[PDB]
Amino acid sequence: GSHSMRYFSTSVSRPGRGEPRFIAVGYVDDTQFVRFDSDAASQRMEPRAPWIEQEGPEYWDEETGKVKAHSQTDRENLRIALRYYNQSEAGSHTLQMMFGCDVGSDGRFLRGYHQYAYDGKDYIALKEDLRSWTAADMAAQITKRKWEAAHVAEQQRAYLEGTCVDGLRRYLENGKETLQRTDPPKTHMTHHPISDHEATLRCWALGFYPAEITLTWQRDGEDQTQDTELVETRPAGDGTFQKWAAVVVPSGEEQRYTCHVQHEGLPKPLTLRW
Amino acid sequence: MIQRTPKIQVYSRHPAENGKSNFLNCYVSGFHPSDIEVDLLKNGERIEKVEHSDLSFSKDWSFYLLYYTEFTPTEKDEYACRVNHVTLSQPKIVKWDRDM
Amino acid sequence: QFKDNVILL
Repeated sequence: GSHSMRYFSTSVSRPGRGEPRFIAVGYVDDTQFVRFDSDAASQRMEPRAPWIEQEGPEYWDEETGKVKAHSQTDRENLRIALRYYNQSEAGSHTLQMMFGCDVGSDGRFLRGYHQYAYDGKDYIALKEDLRSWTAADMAAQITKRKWEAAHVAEQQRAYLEGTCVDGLRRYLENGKETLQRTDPPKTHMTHHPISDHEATLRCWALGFYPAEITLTWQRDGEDQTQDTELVETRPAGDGTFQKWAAVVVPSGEEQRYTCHVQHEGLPKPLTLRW
Repeated sequence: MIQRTPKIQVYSRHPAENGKSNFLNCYVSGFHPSDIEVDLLKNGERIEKVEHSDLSFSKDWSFYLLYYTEFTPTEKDEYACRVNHVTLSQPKIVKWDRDM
Repeated sequence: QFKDNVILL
């Protein structure tokens, strides 16, 4: 199938309560593989997947060097952003960053990303052409001009098309037994009597990887788009995911309802009835 | 800059079975800022040694974390998740419901 | 593999 690699990082100022915290995380698809926490004692990029552990001490040294320098850069970036906005130093602020690449099943480059958010809102983003920036406001427009004058886009193009796809490919091969798997959902319905004239039907999906899935309710062939409670896809903690969709049902009307389930691990969509 | 209230789900890794050792999870998601407090409770009292995933975020930039602990469910023992955040007026306690 | 990039705002 097609795959992705992402790195996410968050710097948060902790005014009066210490120096900014930096946390970076690396994913291949819905699987985490590395982490760096500035607060941790280790002060190193650390393994988070069995298949990354095989990388020699050189990898861990370089990765540590790159993430530490990024940590310190983002600490100055918070100070720059405070200045751009004339914000009080009493306030706590967050810079988030995401970068990485998509590849196809044959391993070819499909898409590159390199984008920032300041205080949970878009700041600057590399456009799909990997040649220009989308700046969200006047402060980001200032950053954008500095980045145009410095040819930063060209550095990111070269990383996203180069090191990023090479790394993703190596990880996908080394972690083939895990990454290349697609665990279809174990599905079931439950019934919970509420009152006299009502009960909840709940449709479960358990133990699926990857996280993408669709769950849908119908009352005899017709969709039930607005009476369905649908929770967020949540991690089971073991590599897999869970989700449920529920509808409230008039007593004696359970037979009218069907649950519908779509996942890439499923040759054909499941239908469930009580 | 706007803030977003955590969404909270307390659940077990595998379907609950009394006497079978399991994992209790508390998933907090959709929140901003990242400053948060999360605890799993056993009979109204805070569990120690609780672990959590490394801070990460969704496409809308909002954060998520998994807080978890090994446990053996029993019919009498109650479990809960306690969350505190800027957006909350008081700590939020969400009780573990085997069915949800 | 993390990017090799010191970039300031």
